[PDB]
Amino acid sequence: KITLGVTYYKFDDNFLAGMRNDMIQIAKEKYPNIELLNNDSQNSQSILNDQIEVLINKGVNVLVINLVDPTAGQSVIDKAKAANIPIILFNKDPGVDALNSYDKAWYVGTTPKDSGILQGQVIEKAWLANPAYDLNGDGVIQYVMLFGEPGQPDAEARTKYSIEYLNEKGIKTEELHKDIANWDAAQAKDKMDAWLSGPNANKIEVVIANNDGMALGAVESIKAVKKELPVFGVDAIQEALTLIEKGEMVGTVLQDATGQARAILELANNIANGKEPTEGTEWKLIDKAVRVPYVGVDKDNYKEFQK
Ligand SMILES: OC[C@H]1O[C@@H](O)[C@H](O)[C@@H](O)[C@H]1O
Ligand SMILES: [Ca+2]
Ligand code: NA
Repeated sequence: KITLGVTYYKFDDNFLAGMRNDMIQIAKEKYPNIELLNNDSQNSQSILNDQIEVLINKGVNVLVINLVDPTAGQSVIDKAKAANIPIILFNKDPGVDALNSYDKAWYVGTTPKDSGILQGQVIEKAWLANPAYDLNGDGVIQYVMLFGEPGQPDAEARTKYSIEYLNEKGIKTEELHKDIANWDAAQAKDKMDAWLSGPNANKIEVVIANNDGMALGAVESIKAVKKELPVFGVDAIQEALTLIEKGEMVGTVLQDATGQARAILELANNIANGKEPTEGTEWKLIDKAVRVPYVGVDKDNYKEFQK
């Protein structure tokens, strides 16, 4: 058999929970010779470090690692190298220097700039179609920004490029608030409650979140005070598609969890068997990474992605 030691920074992360289910299913359906050892790092890099050691000692064929601390890539790769076991990092990108430090390191993820641009496009379309969104009539989008995880490039890229896209198309924006909620619905709900209970809550026209999980929390907060505000996320998790169906979210951006899970399995299968990681697959490694594209989602196409 081939054994993959797979770690997830925490099990309640919505997007990664979907990917974990996908990987389990694909492995069962297509790879009878692969065994998955799944690990929950409890949002602790120290727990992850110990888990990596356990998996090394158990002699897994490939380490498949999701960083807890998004800056800890070099240390994790160093452990794999010292153990002489190949490593595929996923979802939290350790950067090129770290990947280049080990001949048996690879990465599967995305180019989050592209998701920021798509989110901007989704917002632009909805904004233009709904003049009522512009509550103060100034032509400017007064927004709040729910930022994900500091140091995880998906967060800064979605924050930067969504707004830059809008401005590039001649749509003025004004940031009323921006705060960190770490991909988490409950944290986002708390932040949104603070914003909606503030003296100037009325100024908010658009809610932008770096992921769907935080958008879910924002929606709970908005519903409680009986307001109607357009909310945008990223991932197209099923819960968000349902909110779009219900008219409680306006848009998101599909992040392809199934494709990422498939890439991890296909690359790991090759790596474990002395084959070039992309052999017999659709994937291209650019600077040792697979970058799986995103898709913009709104009321007009969300049905295509429901399961
Ligand atoms: O690093 C974990 C995060 O990764 C992002 O790509 C995703 O949009 C978030 O929902 C969360 O899963
Ligand atoms: Ca306005
Ligand atoms: Na992990």
